[PDB]
Amino acid sequence: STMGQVGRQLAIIGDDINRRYDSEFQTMLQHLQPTAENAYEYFTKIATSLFESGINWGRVVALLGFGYRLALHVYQHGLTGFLGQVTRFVVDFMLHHSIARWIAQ
Amino acid sequence: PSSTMGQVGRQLAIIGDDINRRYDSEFQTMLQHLQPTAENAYEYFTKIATSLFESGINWGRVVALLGFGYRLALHVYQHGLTGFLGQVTRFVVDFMLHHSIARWIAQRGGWVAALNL
Repeated sequence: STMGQVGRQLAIIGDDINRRYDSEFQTMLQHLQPTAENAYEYFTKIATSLFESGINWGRVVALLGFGYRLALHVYQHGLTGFLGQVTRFVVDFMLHHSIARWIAQ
Repeated sequence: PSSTMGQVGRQLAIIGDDINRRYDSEFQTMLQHLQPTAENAYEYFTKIATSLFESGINWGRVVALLGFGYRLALHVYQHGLTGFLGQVTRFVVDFMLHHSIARWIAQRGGWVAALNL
């Protein structure tokens, strides 16, 4: 349609902005190393400094893009950690279960 | 510590200023080809947003829509403001030109006398 070309352009635009700065968010997160606790403190402290020097559309989208990469990094970080936390518990609890079973006899 | 946090805010400023200007030429062309207006504005954005997300949704497609909607809002804004400013100045100019003629007519002795002669 007359507006359909805009929808196709926004798709191309959106797909180019989607995965362009992936490498440059990668480096900022790997040089902070955050966690579910200290993720909130980090973003609020950066957003103040980023906007203390100026505010516009891109500085806002760059900040929200960082927070989305930060959120993905922090919560993927704990999902695999809880896998390592549950499987560790069953293995440790089991191992002590087999020992407690043979000592009582 | 605040060491990394000064640099990431300095990096986000460059990153943020790059996405302002990189796609900036690309939006102004789409607004040139819609030519939207106060009444048909929201309808355009709502119907484009549906079509844009009918084919897929992700982070980039969302910020691209909001970036377009903010530029769309400014474009209708900037145009309507100067349009109203242009109409205000036309009214005062018409009033003052009307007022000076009504004065000149009175200086010649009324409308029947000025126009009749």
